Order: sequence, then structure tokens, then C-alpha cells
Amino acid sequence: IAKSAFGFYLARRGQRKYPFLRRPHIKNTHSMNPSAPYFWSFMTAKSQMAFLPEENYITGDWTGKFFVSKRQVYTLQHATSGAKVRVKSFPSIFEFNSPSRWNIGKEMNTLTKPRMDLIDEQMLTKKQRLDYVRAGLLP
Amino acid sequence: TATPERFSVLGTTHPKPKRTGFGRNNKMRSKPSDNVAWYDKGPVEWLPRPVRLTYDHLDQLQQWTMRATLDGRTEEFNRIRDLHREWSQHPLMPVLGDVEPKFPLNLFKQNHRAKKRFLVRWHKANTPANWLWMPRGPTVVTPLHRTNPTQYPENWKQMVQ
Amino acid sequence: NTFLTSSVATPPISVIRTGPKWWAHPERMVRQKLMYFTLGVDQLPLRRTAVIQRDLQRFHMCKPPPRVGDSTGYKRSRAAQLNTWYRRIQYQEYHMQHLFTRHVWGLLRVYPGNTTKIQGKADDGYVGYDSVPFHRYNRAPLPFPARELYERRK
Amino acid sequence: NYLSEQDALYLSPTTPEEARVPSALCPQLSACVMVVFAANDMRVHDNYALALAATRAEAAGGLPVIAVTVVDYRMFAQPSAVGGFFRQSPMRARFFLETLAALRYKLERELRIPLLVRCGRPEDHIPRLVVECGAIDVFLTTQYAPHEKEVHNDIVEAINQRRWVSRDPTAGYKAIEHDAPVAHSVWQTTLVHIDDLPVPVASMVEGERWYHDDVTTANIRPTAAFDRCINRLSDLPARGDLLPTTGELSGLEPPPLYRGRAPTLVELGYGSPEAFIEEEVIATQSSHPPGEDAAIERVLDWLMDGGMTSMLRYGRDRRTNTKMYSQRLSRLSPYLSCGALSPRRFYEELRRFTSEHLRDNFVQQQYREALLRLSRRDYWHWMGLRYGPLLFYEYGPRPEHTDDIADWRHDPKIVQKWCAGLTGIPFADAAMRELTLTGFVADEGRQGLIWLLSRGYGQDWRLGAEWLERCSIDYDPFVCYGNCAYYSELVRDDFGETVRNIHWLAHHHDQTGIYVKKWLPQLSKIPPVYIHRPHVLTERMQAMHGVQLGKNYPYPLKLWDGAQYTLSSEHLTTYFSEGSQWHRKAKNGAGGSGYAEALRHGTVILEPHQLQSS
Amino acid sequence: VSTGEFDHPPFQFRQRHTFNTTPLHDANRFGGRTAYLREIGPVNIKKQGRRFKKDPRTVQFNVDVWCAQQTLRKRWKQRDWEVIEIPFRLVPREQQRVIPELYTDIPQMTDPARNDFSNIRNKVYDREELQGVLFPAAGAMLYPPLQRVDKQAMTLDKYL
Amino acid sequence: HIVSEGHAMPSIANEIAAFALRMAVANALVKLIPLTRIPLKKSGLLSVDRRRERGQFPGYLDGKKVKRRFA
Amino acid sequence: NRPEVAMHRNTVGLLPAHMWETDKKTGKVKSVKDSVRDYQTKTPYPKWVQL
Amino acid sequence: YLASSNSRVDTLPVERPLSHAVTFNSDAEAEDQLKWEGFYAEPYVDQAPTSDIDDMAHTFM
Amino acid sequence: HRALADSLRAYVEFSTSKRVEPWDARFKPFDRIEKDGVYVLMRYMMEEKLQLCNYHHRPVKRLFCNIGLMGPQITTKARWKPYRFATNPAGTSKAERMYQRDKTVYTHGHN
Amino acid sequence: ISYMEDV
Amino acid sequence: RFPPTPSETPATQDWMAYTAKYLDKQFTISAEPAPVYNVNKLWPMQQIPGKVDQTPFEEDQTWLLHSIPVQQLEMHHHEKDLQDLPFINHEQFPRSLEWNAP
RNA sequence: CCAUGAUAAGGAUUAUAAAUUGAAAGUGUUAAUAUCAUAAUCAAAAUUUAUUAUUUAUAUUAAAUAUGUAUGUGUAGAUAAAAUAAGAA
Ligand SMILES: Cc1cc2nc3c(=O)[nH]c(=O)nc-3n(C[C@H](O)[C@H](O)[C@H](O)COP(=O)(O)OP(=O)(O)OC[C@H]3O[C@@H](n4cnc5c(N)ncnc54)[C@H](O)[C@@H]3O)c2cc1C
Repeated sequence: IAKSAFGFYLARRGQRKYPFLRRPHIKNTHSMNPSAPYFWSFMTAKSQMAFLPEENYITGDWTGKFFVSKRQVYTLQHATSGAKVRVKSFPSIFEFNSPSRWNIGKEMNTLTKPRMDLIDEQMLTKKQRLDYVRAGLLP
Repeated sequence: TATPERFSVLGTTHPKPKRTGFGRNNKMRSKPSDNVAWYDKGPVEWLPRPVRLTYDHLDQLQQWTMRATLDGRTEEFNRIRDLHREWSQHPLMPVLGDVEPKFPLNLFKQNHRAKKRFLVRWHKANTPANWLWMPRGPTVVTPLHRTNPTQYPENWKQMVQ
Repeated sequence: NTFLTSSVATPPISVIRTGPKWWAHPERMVRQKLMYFTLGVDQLPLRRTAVIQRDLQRFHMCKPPPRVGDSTGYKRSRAAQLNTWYRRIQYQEYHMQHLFTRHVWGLLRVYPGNTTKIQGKADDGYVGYDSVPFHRYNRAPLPFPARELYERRK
Repeated sequence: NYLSEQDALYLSPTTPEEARVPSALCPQLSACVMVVFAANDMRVHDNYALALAATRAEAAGGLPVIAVTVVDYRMFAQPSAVGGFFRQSPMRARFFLETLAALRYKLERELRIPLLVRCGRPEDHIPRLVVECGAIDVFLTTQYAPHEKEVHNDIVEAINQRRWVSRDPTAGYKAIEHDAPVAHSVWQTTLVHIDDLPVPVASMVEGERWYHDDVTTANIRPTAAFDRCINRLSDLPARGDLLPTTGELSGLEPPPLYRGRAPTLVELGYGSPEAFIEEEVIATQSSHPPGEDAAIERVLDWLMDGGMTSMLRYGRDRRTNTKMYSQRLSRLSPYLSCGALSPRRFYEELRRFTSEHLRDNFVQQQYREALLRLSRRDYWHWMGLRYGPLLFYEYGPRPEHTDDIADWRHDPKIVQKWCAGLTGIPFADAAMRELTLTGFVADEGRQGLIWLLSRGYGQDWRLGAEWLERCSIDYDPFVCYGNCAYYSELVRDDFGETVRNIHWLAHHHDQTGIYVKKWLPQLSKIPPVYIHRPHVLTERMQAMHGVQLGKNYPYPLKLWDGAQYTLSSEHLTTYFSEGSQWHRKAKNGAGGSGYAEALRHGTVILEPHQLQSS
Repeated sequence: VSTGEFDHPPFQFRQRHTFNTTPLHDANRFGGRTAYLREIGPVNIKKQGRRFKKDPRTVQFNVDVWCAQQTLRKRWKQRDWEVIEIPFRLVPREQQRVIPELYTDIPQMTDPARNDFSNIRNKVYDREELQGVLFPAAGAMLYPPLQRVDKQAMTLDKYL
Repeated sequence: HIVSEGHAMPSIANEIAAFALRMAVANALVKLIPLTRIPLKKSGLLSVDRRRERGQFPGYLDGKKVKRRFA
Repeated sequence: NRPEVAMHRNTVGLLPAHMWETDKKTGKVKSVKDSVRDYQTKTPYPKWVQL
Repeated sequence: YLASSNSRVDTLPVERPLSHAVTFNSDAEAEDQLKWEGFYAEPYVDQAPTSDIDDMAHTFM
Repeated sequence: HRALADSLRAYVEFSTSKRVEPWDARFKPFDRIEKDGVYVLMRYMMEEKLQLCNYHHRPVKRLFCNIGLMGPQITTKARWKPYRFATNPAGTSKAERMYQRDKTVYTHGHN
Repeated sequence: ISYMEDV
Repeated sequence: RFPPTPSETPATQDWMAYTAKYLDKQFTISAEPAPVYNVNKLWPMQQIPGKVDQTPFEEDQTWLLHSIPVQQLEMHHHEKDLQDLPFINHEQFPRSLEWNAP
């Protein structure tokens, strides 16, 4: 059960059908979907000639960003500079402490797994743990 | 980044066991269902597959029969006509009290799966081999079709004078 | 021919009870009549089906006849007897169609759909390029080429 | 020929390099404790031998554990004692091979214990494999059936002195030549282990009622300790070189010769599947998939659905007639026979379910009835052990009780008709159809069939027993033969269920005729008055109900008095004769499935028997 | 009037191969182009399947464009002729006029004065009559003159 | 001559359109010749059937006549 | 090249074999070595940037 | 096909075919003949016996 | 990263490796003996380029379109094996090969 | 009654 | 824009030129008689002269065997995008749908 | 949190005829009881939750970024819908 302010304000109204590609809250759970032949044409800008998004650059006289935007595309300088790179994700943040050259040119949201396979055994309740065991997700 | 051979938490994730069943809710078994056809009963497997005939098939058949007629090969025509003579007899009228069984009706909970199952099983059992209503065999008399290939028009040379 | 997907077979009652939609459809009926005519055999079962079906569709709209109510049940028995006789005639027509279609395909070297039998040179049943790696009825694997029921040269 | 090829490949005096167990790189891992899986058990959740091997390995000796199994070629296509039936029909062989494959998958992917499969004589293969692997201790389950007790004794004797075999001549070799092993035998077939019964088997009173009394005071060992011992194998190291690769797991390439390959039905000697395949209507919607996990899921789903009504109807303390048409009855007999599901696991699961749902007052009666059924199976096991080879002799185990039984008579046509199910009795027809098509038929069906063959017709009871062996996938030797003798009046024991007529059983268990209608739908129009006697019908009734005797439904084998004078040749409709459908059913023309099928359609036959036409 | 099907069948329960019912994308509907919109095998709605193939609007647009391609290819098959510019003086009398642009005025006629009521936008002239104007410097007539048949001639059709 | 009005489709080879053509021809013949009205009216040629396909409704699963799944 | 246009133009020269370690018995990629410290390039930006 | 002894009773009794009158004196006799031939029987095929209803009643009690 | 490298390697190797013949040998155009019919044209005219295209369905169909001498017979009358059946290697002789492909490779059904 | 046959 | 235009070939303009260049090298006539005036192969469309371009395909096979993609995302119109969807028909003023602006 | 009321879904007997097969008995947001309350989208986001028709084997990823998963005899239990331009007695 996701806990957020909008959860009380809005209502799911069951498994309602939305217009194609027009769900209100976008949750790209398929960003980390791997596809070798379609590596450059999945969750990425369609044209190779397009410039990098505005989110990859600093515009004004900034004082500092806690985390960079997900659409910011990983570049060589991200690994070469050896600086601190963080991306907001559940639960709190994901930090790039393993700079690799195999992710150059791909978006950080594509690199980061949205739906983490790991399940917390601590906050899980008795009934919820029983449900997970019945589903097979937990022993 | 020289992927280490020791993954700490990636391996320890309780791998999902393999799916047991199939179909709905992954619980259907592999039982031989009612869709199985019997290739022994009659030249056509019972509960025949929905074969659909096309006009290009009709044209190809016309070309084939033209070629056979022009080449004088009539064994295929004779075997087709004999098969039609054997399978195309007039069904005798059933006696009073002959009715195909019907499935009982209940109002509280009508089981449509059992309703279709009974019909499918009954018709599967009702193979063309044991269709006693349709006359068959050599003991029957057919005063509508030529009995032997000798009297067919392709053998017209014999009937003279 | 063009339909090579494994198919589900409906009961003959389910086929017959369909009105002038598929079973009694004029296009399919005239195609079957053309096939029978080209083969040269009489169309007695098809005509016996058509004469019943045209009257059935003519009178489908009106109400059933008023009846006083037969004490002996002779009228109900006679109605059931007529319905069964017509159903059996249509059964014979259905079997004739499904037999001569296979025979014509065998003569014309036409590869049929999955899991169907042609009395000429394929008695086990034809399975080729199916989603399952086996015959699904014999549970036996099949070669990568579908099969060669007929020779190469035409 | 396949057995000869396997003997030339494996049982050669020097094993070829293509068939070699790889040498362990670790000197301490060179030795490995070995466990052999027999046909009795194919499970790893409650097997005693595996747990004992695990605890021995974790205590001392060879830390790696190696699992082996041998599929003998002598009980698949070989003829039986009489009638030439397959010892295991193609359906039973397919079930066994699927169970073996599932067990191998579970062992090699969950426990990471390699399962070396061999084909041929276990007595020839197992000791040589132990010597080749250098096993410290070889564990196995006790086998005490004929053709199986002898092979178990030969295996243990050979491994005691490290004996070998040499190809076709089978020249036993000494331990010195090469290309302290001890054999442990543990008893796990029955629900309750020996030495735990309140009375010894030798002094056990002949009767199932007394054993039912005993089992109330008897104790059942908990399975938690054995489950722990089995689970410890995961942390216990094993030979990783024998673990399957991804390619052979997917089946891209055949498994290596030393790891073994499961045999195929065509190579086993069946030859003509189209002759043995039966195309008839199947009414039961429930089938048992192979696998111990599948068996556990079946038990759980049956308990959840509430199949206790099959054991006993709610509120009915007296045992009530069963309903074969229903899907409620628990079809765990094939699992118990093949050993995929242990009776101890069944008992503990059932007791746990009863303890949970103890609020209803009748669940105790349901549980006790199920325990009574399991105790009956154990009692038949004990009776088979007591009788030994004497049971399989002519006229049952105890001939003194068979004075009323007439001399056995043999008729190939009669036994062929009975096997094919062309009997005039609809109940017998339905029972035979379920037994042939489905994995098994219910207890009442088996009783009716065996009584009809033995007493109803006079044919030899061994024919029916061997046909049950061929067809029923839940086959247990002792249980099947003992029940056949009891219901043929060969083991005449009082204080037990009375032997009942086929007509009695049909009228009692299937009175309305739902089962008969379901399995013989061509008789659906027959009213419930004449369902069980379709023979007694006039021509008018036959025409009105759409069934003609002979043409559509066969005449009964045993005609009424004076029927031979009033019946002509046309009505009788001989089914097995020259030029008949049964004759042309097979491509080679040797009839079809039935009498002498192993002799007729058997590519490889070890025994000569007698082969004559008609 | 065309016997072809221009409409993509609506999405409903799974279609099984049988009589009167075939799979929605079984390589036969709308030609073989349904492979672009075919997703074979059982598919998890949770985490499998491209949504554009499940969107009725998009598949309708795709089948519309495929039908448009069929119409265009058949029209260009019909279009055996080609268009050549002529400076209004070497054209015949029927063309020495003002021709309104396409779809701008009433469909004109080819000089109804002499009982010629053809469509000026559809009339096609053959190369033989215009051979001289099209190839002024050719010299020798590369294309032979068109041998016209005399209708007044006494031939076999006139019941000789 | 027949002129189609309302909803135009490429192929109108269907029984409903054939019935509409039949009604139009019968009405035209009646208007042309007065005494022709009696046989056509007694045979039902001129009579109009008010039946029409059920209109769309998104509440239905297909939109016309089938409700949604219930538990 | 993407598969939809021309897979046949793919060649082994595209694959950098020195980037990863290859299994000998199966031809699989066992692992990929580090590619940051050992990577030296003279144009982190196109030559026309010139800072 | 087996026979049956006409003097001694065999272990399996097989019922002989029943005999029906070729002529009917009364309409009541004809109606009885039809009823016991099953002419007036519902063509429905039994799928659940009355034993289920009786067991439900017993459990309710 | 490891799986991406493996998938790229497998995809390139699959693209370069020769695949099975994508034409059905049971239909009207591809029915003649290998010594007659369209097979003579294939063997004597376009045989060289088939090895270079590695018998993939898209290049073979495009080459059949461009060679002419067949016209619309490659689409109006000819038929081809399904997408997952035309991707089998040069010698398969088994139906279940398509399920033997590696699963950890994220090549999107390209061996 | 739609179709009736003498035989 | 798709479909891509394949590279041109010298003697594929006509059968006479193709036979003369690629078949025999002895054909007397170089090519078909070309009129002195300009010929517009694609009559409705005015293409840039001197540019190699194709014509609508006469054959069916090339239409579905060419590199022609399919619609995947939402359809965008140069003007109808103001109106959100066919269901959400945004009308600024309640004027008639048959209204005219003189 | 609580802080009065109000619209929904749910077909069983008024029928042919110049005619419609959807109900009033109530469904989150709305008008009197108070007494720490800053919980609100303007993008790129976190399944464990009863109430939901997905495309099945000739040709398959181009424009806002848009689904890598589950081939297994049309296969247990349980259950859903329709007698209105359609064809059912
Ligand atoms: C001629 C004959 C042969 C038989 N052969 C076998 C055989 O090979 N294997 C076999 O397991 N049973 C055999 N039985 C016993 C009986 O057929 C089965 O117990 C039962 O019919 C199997 O169906 P079920 O599992 O649905 O029955 P359930 O009652 O649901 O099964 C309960 C379990 O209890 C045991 N059991 C119950 N009744 C008996 C019984 N009468 N005798 C022995 N065990 C019993 C079995 O292990 C059975 O699986 C035979 C009976 C007869 C008359």
C-alpha cells in the first residue's frame, strides 16, 4: 500500500480503463527493460542528432542540487570527473559509486531499476508477510 | 567495472519457483481434453477440424478434373463416386420416441462448463461408424446410383447393339 | 490451406443450430454445391438440407401453432421425430462436406490445418509449424520441416 | 538390441573414456556417499535413505553425495507370466519416465545432487557404479517384491564383496582389479516402519480388522527430523562437476554418457504406439500430473476443497457407498504407488488439516476413515510379505480356502473381450474404460472387473491381475494381487468385507447410473430401470432408445439359457476374428492391444514364451 | 463498391480458430501485414505486451494506411500513361482551351459540340498521332503509323 | 435507379440493404401504377419494420448488449 | 545496425573483444573488466570546442 | 460367447429378454406398455442423484 | 552491464551466422524439385548473394523482389515460415529448437 | 413439415 | 521521410536501355524515344528537378516489404491537437458545424 | 479523525399497439456539533490491492519515453454474459 498525500485526496476507482498513453501518474516501471538490438531506440530520444536535454546542464547561478534529474543522460565526464552523482528513487536515492563506460549515452532513469526486486522483511506485517509467503515472494 | 564474482544481496532474493500448471491461474493440467480427435473412426477424424473451402481451391479442382478427363485417368472419379454412393444414402426416419438426450436444468447454479462438456462427449461418442440411422454396407439397395463402374458413361463402348 | 493454426472443433449440434449465419450461409452452400458438381456426384444431401433450411428461415419469425394439448403425446412425439430426422439429415450433409473437403485437398496436394486427417497418405493427422514442439495428440516431436505428404514435381 | 548396446557401452570390462565419472580434483572430495533410488520411492522430501546418506556425509566420510538410479529393461515390454501383457503399459512407462525426469530435475536444481541414470539390470549396474565412484557407504530402500527382492539381495551381496559384471557373459570380477563399502537398507515403503508395530509380522493375526485395531495404538515417526537432514544437503558440499549444464538442462544436446540418459518408449520395445493408443471418451476431468510437488499441491487442494465427503458423508457414521463419477475422491493412489508422495507425509498433512478444522465434529471421523484406508494398504503390504512367492502361484496363496472355486479355464477370446471392455455389463464396461484410458479406476470398479473375470466367467485370476498390473498406474504388487485373490475368493478370510456380485456392486454404488451414462454416453437414452441390464430389451425399446445390441452395444459374454438357439450369427457380431477391425488395427497386422500383446508387438523379448497364430 | 474489409474487428474475448471465428491476427486478415500488430503466445498483462497493438485507434489507423496503399498501387497500375508538356499550340483542338484545376470547377467535357461527352481530365491520347510533334528532329518515323480499321469495309462480321 | 442515402458503405451486399431496396422498388411501383398497391400490401411489401440495431452504450462490455464481469 | 533494416551488415569487428572476458567452453561473456582508469582519449569533446 | 446351464443356477445370473404382448385389448394396457417401454420418459440424463438431497437433509437435521 | 555485453555478443553472432531457408517447401512456388523451377534460378542467378545475406528472411525476400523474373508471385502466391521458425540455424531438423535458445540473453528473441 | 420422403 | 530512396542505376529507365547496356551490348537503339519536352513521371506531385526519387509502387509486394514503419504513439495533427481528443472536443464558440464565413 | 441532509448500481408478470428492455429508499467529495493540524498534480515518480474482455505462429520498435515475459492435448475447482436487426419455440 503506497503511502502518499494524494492517496487520500484521489481514488483509484478500481481497475478503471484510461485513454491510451494518458494515465495520470506516469510510473515507467519498464525503463530498465533490456533490449540489445534496440539499445539506442528504447526509452531514449528518437533522433541521434538531438541535443541533450536541458536537465543535463546548469542554467542559472545555482547553489547546488541534492540529486540530478532522471532524464539527465550519462556522459563520459560523469565517470571521468569522479564527482558525486545521485538520482532520486525509492526509497530515498541511488548514488553512482561504480562509474562504468558501458552506460555512456543512456538516461539515468533507464539505468536505475524503478521496481526493485528486493523486499524489506522489517516493515512487513504479519498478515502482509503471510500474503507474500502465499504469493511465493517470501519464504 | 570488473564485475566482482561475489554478489551480496543480488543472489539472496528467494528465486521464484517454476510455474506448476498452465492456463487460467496457472493451474490447468495436461489431461487429454475433449478437443482430441479420433483418427481411427472413419476416413475423417471425429469432431472434424473447421476446414474452409476457397474459390481458388475450386479452380484448382476444376483444373485437376480437366486434366484427369483429358488424360483418361478415371480411377479417382470412380473411387470418389463409390465413396459418395456409400456415404450419401437417405437417412431412414426415426421411430417414435427417438430423441437426442438433453442436459438437466437447474436454476440455482447452472454449470455451463458441464453443459458444454456433456454435449461434446455425447457427440464425440456418436461417431459416424455407429450411425445406424444412415443405411450402410452392401446389404442396402440404392435405386439412385450406378452400382458398378462398368455401367458408368466412361465405359460406353460396352453397351452397343 | 491458408489456415494452418491448430483449431478447436465444435459439436455438430453447435454447427447445425447456427442459422443462416455460417452453416446455412448461401455463399458456403453454393461453394459446396460447386465442389460437388465439379466432382460429378449428386448433391442430394445438400439439397435436402437446403429445402429444410429455407423453409425454416421463412417460418422462423412466426409463432408456434396453437394446440389443444394431446393426451397421448402423439403430437409431441411426432414433432420430436421430425426435428430429429431433420437434424440427422443435416448431420449427414455436414459429414459429407467434411469428408469431401479432405478428399479434394488430398487430390489437390493442399496442406490442411494442424491436427487433421486426410485419408490419402496422412492417417495419423497433420501437424506442422505449431506453437507446441510435439503433435499435441501423440506427444511425439516433429521435424523442423512440417512434412512432405506429396512429391515435389507437379 | 538397445539393452545389448547399453551392455556393450557400460558393462564392458574396461569402461570407455566417453563413459567415465570425472575424477574429483579435491582428494577429500574424491570419496562420496552414494544413495540409490529404487522404483518404490521417487521422492526427496521424506525418503529415509537420502536423509541417512546426508547425516552420514555431514558426520564423516565423503562429504559429496551421489544419487544413482537404474531403470531395468526387464519389466516394460517383456511378457507376463500368462497372457503376454506388458508389465508396464506405454501409459505406465510414460508416467514412470515423467516422474523420473521430475525427480532428476528437483535433485539437480534444488538439492544440487547429481542423479546418474542407467538403463539395464540394476544388479549389474549398481555395484560397478559404486566401485567406480569410490563410495564409502551405499544407502537404499528395502525391496521385498518378487523380481525385486532378488535383485536387491544380489545388489547387496555384490557390493559386500565389491563384485563386478562383464558384459553379456556377466563374469563377476574381484575387488582388486579396476578399470570398505557397506550397504544400508532402510524400510520406508509402509506408513509405519517395522519394529514399531505393536505385534510382530510373524505373529500377526491374519485379518485387516486386527491391524486396524493395532494402528490406533501404533506410532508414526515425525518427518521434521528427516526433512532437516535432507535440507542439510544444501549446505553440505557436493561434486559440482556432475551438476547439469544449461545446454543439457534445456535439451540442446544429449546428456553425457556418464551422466546417463532416460530411455525412450520406442526404444524400450513398444514399437507400435498406434496399435496401443485407445481413442475413447474420457469422462473424468481430474488427472494426476507426475511429481512430488504436484502430489503435495494435489493433497493441499483436495483438503481445501473438502474431499472428506468421499471418505465419509457428513453426519453418516456408517461407511457409505462411493460415487465414482465424482471428482471429490482423492486420487493419490498413483503417487503412493510410485513413491512420489510418502504415506507419512499424507498422514501428517491430513492430521494437521483436521487439527486446524476441528471445529466441525465429523472431521475426526473423516480422518479416522482415511487412516483406516492407509492401514488397509499397510495390511496388504504385510500380507504380501507373509505370503511371499506362494501368493503368485496358481489358485492364490491359500489353496485350502479355494475348494469351492472350480478349476481355472483359459480362453483367449474371452480374456481379450474382457480386456477390451466389450462386456455386456455397463458397469464393467465403464470400469474397464476408466482403467484403460485414465490412470486408474475406483476400488468398486476394480472389484467388479476382477470378480467378473474370475468368478463371473471362470477365467484364471492371474490374467485379471496381470491386466491390472498393465493398466493401473497405481500398481502395487502385493496390494493388487491380494485384493484380486480376496475378491476372487482365493484368500477366504472372515471378519472382513464380503465378496460381492458384479450385479450387486453395480446396483448398489451406481444405482441411478450417472457413472454408466458418463462413461458410456451411447446408452444415455436408456432409463434408469434398464441401465444395468440393457440386454433385456425388446426390438421396439431398442429402436426407441437408439441402441441396437451387437451393432451398437455388444452382447454380454455370458448369454442367458436358451439364447444360443434363438440368436443368429448376425446378432452375435464377432469382434475378434480373421479380417476384423482388431486385426487391422495394427500396421503389422498382429491384432492389437490385449492378449499376447507383448509377444505380438514386442521388438525385444528376453523370454521365449510361446508364439503361435490364433 | 469493394468486397474487401476496411474495418479492423473490435477487441473482444480471445478468438479461437474454428468455424465462423478465426484469430484476429492469423496472417489472413488485411493480408499478411497483421504481423506488425500480432503478439503471439500467452502474454502477461502485468509486464508484457506492447500497448500500441492493443489500442483500437492505432490499429485502425494502420489498417487505414494499408488500405490506402492498396488503393494507390491499384490506381498506379491503372495509370499506364504518362504526362508530357506541350506549349498549347501543338495540342489538338480539344485541348486549346482553359482547363480548370483539379477539384475546382464542374467536371468539364471534351467539346460537346460534336457529340463528344468524355471527361477532359481522363482523356488519353496515343503516341502515334502526336509522334510528329513529340519528336520534331527524329526524321524517320520511329513509331509506325497506327493502322486504322475501316468500319465501312465488308468483313466477316458484316455477314459476307 | 436506386440512390443511397444516410450512411454510405462500400459494399451493401446484406439482407437489410436488400430489404430496403425491395421496399423502395415496391413503393416506386405503387406510385407508378395505383392498382399494384393491393398485391404488395397484402404480401407485406409496403409494410415497414421499425426494428433497428441497439445503440452504443459504454456501460456494456462490448458497448451494445453485454454487461461487465461480476464477482 | 538495428535488426529491422539489415542484420547481415553486422560484423564481428563491431564487438570490442578486449572489453569483456569470454568463457572458453561456451562462448558466453563471463564478465566485463573495468573501463575507466585504462581508457585514454584525446577528444573528450569535439576538436572544434577549443574551450 | 458363453452359454448358461438350464438346470443349475450359475454364479452370475443373466436376465432373459422380457416378453411384451403383441396385441393390446385396452387403451390402459397400451398406456402401461408405453410407460414401461419408456416412451413417456423425460430424455434428460441423470447427473446428480437424489442421494445428495437426502444427505443435505440428514446434515441439516 | 554483464548481461548487456553478452546480449550484444549473441545478437551480433546470430546476425552473422547463417540461418535456415525461410521459404516453405510445401507450397506452389517452392514445390518443384531442386533441379527445376525457381530453384534453378536461385542456384544459377542469386546463389552467391544468399550466402552473403545468411539466408535471413528480410534480405531473401528483398532479393527475390529485386531479382524480378517472379513478379508478385513472392507475395500473392508464395508463403514463408513464421518469424520464430525462420530464425533457426542452418541445420536444425527439429521443431523444439526455438525453445533451446539462451534465456539470459536479452536479445529480444534473436537467439 | 418442410421435407417428407416416401422412402 | 520514409520510404528511403535506393541509389539510382544508369540503365534501369527503360527496357531498351537495360537490354543495350546489361544484356547484349549490341542493341542499336540506346534507349526509348524520348520526347523533346519534359515528362512528369509522378503527375500529381511536382518533385524538385535533378533529384533522384521514386514513384508509387506498382507491385503489392514492395509496399509491405519496404522499410515503412507503423503508428506507435498518439496521432498528432497540425491543427486538431488543440482539440484534446475525439471524446474531448474543445469548441471555443457554439457555432454551427455547417456555418460559413463570408 | 470527527465536524447532521443530497443524486448510483441492483431485469421475474399493466403485451403489440399509431410505443422505450433500466427502479427512489441511495452511491467518497455538497448546507449549523468544532478547538495544536501548512499534507494537493504545473510533468518524467513507489503493484499486494475484491469488482478487470489482450493482439496466438507467412512478412513484427520512426518521433513526447511506452512494457523481457507464462510455448506446454482449447486442459481442475469455481464462475461471467446474452432471447431488443436479427435468425433459438
Ligand atoms: C483388484 C484390486 C486392485 C487394487 N490395486 C491397487 C493398487 O495397485 N494400488 C493401490 O494403491 N490400491 C489398489 N487397490 C485398492 C483401491 O483400488 C485403491 O485404494 C483406490 O481405489 C484408489 O483410488 P483412490 O486413491 O481415489 O481411493 P482413495 O480411497 O481416495 O485412496 C485412499 C488410499 O488408501 C489406500 N487404500 C484405500 N482403499 C484400499 C484398499 N481397498 N486396498 C488397499 N489400499 C487401499 C490407498 O493407498 C489409497 O490411495 C486395489 C483394489 C482392488 C479391488
